[PDB]
Amino acid sequence: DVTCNIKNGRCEQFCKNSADNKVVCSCTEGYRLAENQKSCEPAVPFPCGRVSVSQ
Amino acid sequence: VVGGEDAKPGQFPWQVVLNGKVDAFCGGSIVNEKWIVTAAHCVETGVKITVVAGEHNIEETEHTEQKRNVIRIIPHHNYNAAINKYNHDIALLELDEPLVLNSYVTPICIADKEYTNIFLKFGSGYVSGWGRVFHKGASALVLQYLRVPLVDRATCLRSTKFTIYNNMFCAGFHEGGRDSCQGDSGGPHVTEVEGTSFLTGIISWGEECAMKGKYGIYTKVSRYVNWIKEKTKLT
Ligand SMILES: Cc1ncn(-c2ccc(C(=O)N[C@@H]3[C@H]4CC[C@@H]3N(c3ncc(Cl)c5c(N)noc35)C4)c(Cl)c2)n1
Ligand code: NA
Repeated sequence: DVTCNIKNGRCEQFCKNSADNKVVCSCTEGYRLAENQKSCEPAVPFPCGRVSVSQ
Repeated sequence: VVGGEDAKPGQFPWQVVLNGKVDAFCGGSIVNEKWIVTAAHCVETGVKITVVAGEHNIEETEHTEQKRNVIRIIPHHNYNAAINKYNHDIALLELDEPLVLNSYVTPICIADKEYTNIFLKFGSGYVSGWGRVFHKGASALVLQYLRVPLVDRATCLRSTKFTIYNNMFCAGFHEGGRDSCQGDSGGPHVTEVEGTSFLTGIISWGEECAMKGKYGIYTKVSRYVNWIKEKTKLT
């Protein structure tokens, strides 16, 4: 029950199906794949698509 | 934008405004520090264009604004205004000097072709701009934004006499009262993915803003991702 078509493989941004019924997550430019293997963390001062000013 | 709300400062930090003989004639989105993506019909005449990033209230000189001159215009290679002003309606603007990225001046993310299309399929995006706030009404002063749902293809085809190709999508409301409008063209349609916004469309056109039974027409960005990434690559 771990595939990119089910809840995006639990990947925050992108998912790729990999060997042995596993997935490999990934992120857009300016983010790094986090230690939990799913989340995307900023890797630059002003990553794309993020609201940083207090709302 | 008709039926929208005022953005807060820095809520859409990828938004830009295009100014010329009239102000706020179109919008755009920041791809990176040197490149803006917009609609090709906004920039067909090749007249001088000023881009303003970090804008909020277009009638108040504030401190986050970064004004830049456009040094080159790259309409998509398949755009041909002599045949159809709104097909392949996308263009890239090169800035004279780089933007300084900050909390008010931030690029929009652009996924690959497959994921940009998946994100459009989520069915709900945000549009923003300084376009008219009523059909044939005044332009906005404070940036406006609006969440618009994706409309099914058959419903949109019946809503207009003009042809809608597969590189375009429709979004908006059956009841009307909420839509993009003149002056918003070229701006962003974005989809929020776990707190990160991705560019899913370019605001293109419509016939009567926010009229019941009419919808806003948008360019699908997924078809142009590879070209954006190639043309705007800085490394
Ligand atoms: C062959 C073809 N395909 C599209 N065509 C077309 C035909 C007519 C119009 C047109 O005159 N639309 C009017 C004119 C003032 C208000 C309407 N308008 C709009 N511009 C931009 C936008 Cl984003 C909108 C919108 N969502 N509703 O109306 C809009 C500009 C437009 Cl923008 C495009 N013609
Ligand atoms: Na201002």
